[PDB]
Amino acid sequence: IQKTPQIQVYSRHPPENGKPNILNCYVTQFHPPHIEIQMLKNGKKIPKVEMSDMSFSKDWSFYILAHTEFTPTETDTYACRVKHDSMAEPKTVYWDRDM
Amino acid sequence: GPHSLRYFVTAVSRPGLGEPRYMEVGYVDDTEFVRFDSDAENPRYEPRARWMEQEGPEYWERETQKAKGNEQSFRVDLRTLLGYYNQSKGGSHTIQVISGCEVGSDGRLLRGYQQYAYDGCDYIALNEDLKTWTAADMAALITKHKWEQAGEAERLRAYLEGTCVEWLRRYLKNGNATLLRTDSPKAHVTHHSRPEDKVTLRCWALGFYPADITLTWQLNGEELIQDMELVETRPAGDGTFQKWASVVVPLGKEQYYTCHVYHQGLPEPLTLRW
Amino acid sequence: SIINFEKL
Repeated sequence: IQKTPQIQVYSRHPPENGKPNILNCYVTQFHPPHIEIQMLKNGKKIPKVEMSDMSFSKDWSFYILAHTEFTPTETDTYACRVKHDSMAEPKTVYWDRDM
Repeated sequence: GPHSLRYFVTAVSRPGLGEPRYMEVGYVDDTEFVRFDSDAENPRYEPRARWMEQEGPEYWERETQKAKGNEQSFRVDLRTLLGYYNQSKGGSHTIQVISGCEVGSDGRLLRGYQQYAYDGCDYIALNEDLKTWTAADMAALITKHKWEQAGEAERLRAYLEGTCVEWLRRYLKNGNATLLRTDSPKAHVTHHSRPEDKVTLRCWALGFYPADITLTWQLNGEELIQDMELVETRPAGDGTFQKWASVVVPLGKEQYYTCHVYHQGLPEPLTLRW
Repeated sequence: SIINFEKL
């Protein structure tokens, strides 16, 4: 079976510019388990990215969380890019702090 | 309240690209606490919780060797399955297993599980009785016979009611301060504009534990379920969870809607208005 | 502690 990932980008706390926070990219409901996930700070790749909270749902779909510590700025734009066999080209999801 | 020890196992082949990747991830309730990744630099069982550092060298070495044993065992299973299914050696394949036990407040096993899947589909699973197996297809029937002939359900019944339950007790003991805590959620409503003089009210619940929570929007009494959008509760990177539920309402009339947060960490449920 | 698995 093959399922397309749902990608959700969000922070641990409500963003306060200049204040420390955790940016998470929760990729879910995908299959096969082969996947590449990158978190980008203004188009450039972030190094300090942790992989955690892996699990399967009732229907066996994979769930995985990518997260990093970050300090939001009014001008910096953050995003999460996912490459997976179920997609033609990599999908990029942007962090929308005004959500 | 009840508690559980679950392990998510994955074996995924990579024909041509190398050896299969094997992973074992463990959870006590909603907390990840152990992991084994064969693609790691130095494949050892690692603690994913601060409290597991209380466990010494014998534990880590014992678990590491066991993980390596399972790894080698799944490499044999992957090939075996190609045959049961008449599959070519080229494709990549995945075997998943959920294994664990839930015990109630009194300490009696509420539920024990051992279920398998191949390529995202149910393959075989131990039944409620912890004595019989349910095979999902023609191929699974072969494993079922091999397992009946081996008295595998007995072996599992022993693990589930014995070992699983004892270790869960040791874990809850070693990490009670973390595992038995309760973080009440902090909620807030965000406003959002949109076409046709409509607005998006989004109720946010943040920093709570355990993961179970209930968020509902109400039109002064009625819970608007059908006309409410919401995400699956999700981990926030530091051991807590978050969630949100939104509802689109006519502009100027937002003050007739209330959000209600239900969670075990609260004396009374929360009620919020924009 | 996770169980040691049997072959399919």
